[PDB]
Amino acid sequence: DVQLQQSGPGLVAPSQSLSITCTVSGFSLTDYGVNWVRQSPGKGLEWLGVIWGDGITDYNSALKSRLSVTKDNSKSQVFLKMNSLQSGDSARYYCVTGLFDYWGQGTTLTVS
Amino acid sequence: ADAVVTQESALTTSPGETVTLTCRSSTGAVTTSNYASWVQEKPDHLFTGLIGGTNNRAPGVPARFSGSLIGDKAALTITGAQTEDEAIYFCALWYSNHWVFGGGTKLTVL
Amino acid sequence: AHLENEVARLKK
Repeated sequence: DVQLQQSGPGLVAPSQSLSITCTVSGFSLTDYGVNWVRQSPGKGLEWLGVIWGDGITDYNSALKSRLSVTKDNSKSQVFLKMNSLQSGDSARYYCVTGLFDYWGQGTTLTVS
Repeated sequence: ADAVVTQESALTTSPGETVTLTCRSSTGAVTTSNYASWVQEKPDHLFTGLIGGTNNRAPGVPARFSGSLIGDKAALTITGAQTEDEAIYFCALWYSNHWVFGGGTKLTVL
Repeated sequence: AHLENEVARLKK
């Protein structure tokens, strides 16, 4: 069994940003990648990005400029930062495994 | 820009019956390189992964859940549904450097 | 590939 725990201040306030930390258990960040996803009320899910074991990162082509995904392999952590937030960013943010098999409890973000 | 992933809006079944959820890609036939994956959303935004990479069950997932590719589309099949299987099903395809989620299929188990 | 690697993981 593997677990993913989300934390971090998150924040709020417009013009500023969101910051989330995802701690994994059951496997090392050196071997496999972690995804980030969000779902806004009434709307579907949308992939934000993934950070592979070797450090390479892939982003959502339309949000690329406003987000950063980094990780500390030794502390088994992955960080998500999204900036220049707007009302439309309000949603629930989740960190997930390589093929979306395991999920984190999610974090709710109310912007503005 | 990128592709559109399409799923049926609603589907209905009953205990013991069999049902098939599909996933279409706007770029053409779905393939093994799209690494089709399926996740189940239950009330309370409870997410669980079911199938990953076309036909692999995410450990701990009931064997009644299967996946494969049929006629240009990805498919999730529940052989012998149960009442708890009532939820929204999301499909996700991979396009070389990113994932695209389908709109979801609400499944009703009368 | 990264995916073929996640696949290897799911199969165990």
